[PDB]
Amino acid sequence: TNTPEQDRYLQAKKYIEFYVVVDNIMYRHYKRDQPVIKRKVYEMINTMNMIYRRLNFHIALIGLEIWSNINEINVQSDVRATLNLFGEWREKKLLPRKRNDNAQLLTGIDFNGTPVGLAYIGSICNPKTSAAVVQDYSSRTRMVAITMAHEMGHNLGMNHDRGFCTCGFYQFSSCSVREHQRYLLRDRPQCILNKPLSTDIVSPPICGNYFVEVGEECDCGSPADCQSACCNATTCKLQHEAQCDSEECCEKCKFKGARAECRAAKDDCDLPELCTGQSAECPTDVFQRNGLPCQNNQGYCYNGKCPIMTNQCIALRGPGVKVSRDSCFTLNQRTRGCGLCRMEYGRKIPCAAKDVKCGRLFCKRRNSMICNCSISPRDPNYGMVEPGTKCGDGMVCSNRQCVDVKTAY
Ligand SMILES: *[C@@H]1O[C@H](CO)[C@@H](O)[C@H](O)[C@H]1NC(C)=O
Ligand SMILES: [Ca+2]
Ligand SMILES: [Ca+2]
Ligand SMILES: [Ca+2]
Ligand SMILES: [Zn+2]
Repeated sequence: TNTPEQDRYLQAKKYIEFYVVVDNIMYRHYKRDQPVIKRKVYEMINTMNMIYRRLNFHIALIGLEIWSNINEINVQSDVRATLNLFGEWREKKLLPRKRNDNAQLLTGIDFNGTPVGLAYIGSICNPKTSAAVVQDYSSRTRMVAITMAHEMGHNLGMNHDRGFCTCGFYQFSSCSVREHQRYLLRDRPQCILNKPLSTDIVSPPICGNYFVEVGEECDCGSPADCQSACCNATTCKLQHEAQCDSEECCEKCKFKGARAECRAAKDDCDLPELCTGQSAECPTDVFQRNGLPCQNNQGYCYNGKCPIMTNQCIALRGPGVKVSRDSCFTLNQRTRGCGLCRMEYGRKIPCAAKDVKCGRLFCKRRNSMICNCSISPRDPNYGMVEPGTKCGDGMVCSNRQCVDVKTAY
């Protein structure tokens, strides 16, 4: 079932730029002693990376903050509300000052009940929900590290089905790995593709974690494991004349020649990246130009996707469904029922007749000539046709208007 390109995507090293926060209670538990706590955090991330090796993820600690003064959220024995408060704090307070793919709260409070942490599921790189929360419940750093690794498994799309698999043979059950993978394949989140700059990492270099840090030139693991002719495993220095070791654009300790491909296209709105002969790094993932016809002329590319009404229906509604006929979209001429184009001022605002395909999305099943739509008292964008969907020949949605593509891109 998995396309060869999917299997191969499954094997690209992936990275998380991780930020950890220590709350006031763990801080006091550790006698206010800030180097002791930083050390224990570094043991912890190291433990994670040892566990996440077989998964192809490397966790790079890019920030560590201790609330040695007061908590900036109300941390509560109720695990849910602390996870809720911490997710909002991440989105509103942490991201504006500090890029990161993920953050965990590590806290000394005693959570009510059995719960030692909690996480949102398959949400990595999400501003809102790429966050977990972990209780520092033991003096044994390995154990808290394991829970930390488990709450991150949740962010990476592993399910609770927990209390084990259906059936089989520190680590993850096979069912937890298929879940995680499916999630990666289904969402392919963007952020875990970039290799963080070695400068950006705040933990001590570890020579042997397979990630090249400041003061190292290569890192192929333990001397017992390493079999590179390029790298000296003990010292993490390149060998005689080598320019590189295990980067995607290295071959036989040298830069590959220009134009060798290094990240395949994942579909027709992706542009392949190609090695430079100039360095050992694969150029950043970028995509085809905005407006390229895509998915058999059914759409036009927008920032690396091919938005199509039928697929947005299926995403909202599950497979088995498809876009409604054009007549359904008339409803968008008014603001009663599903009908919508824009929120302006907290007021509801109709589509002009010419724009009706860039308002609320209308889907259908069988029997149903009923025009179904998706709504949210919560979030007035949910169910709205995605920007950049095709609305006529050579026309796309931009700001909830149907516009000439030559004016959009
Ligand atoms: C690693 O580097 C040192 C330089 O101190 C060298 O003499 C040592 O034997 C090297 N080890 C290997 C296995 O190349
Ligand atoms: Ca990233
Ligand atoms: Ca290293
Ligand atoms: Ca690309
Ligand atoms: Zn668990």
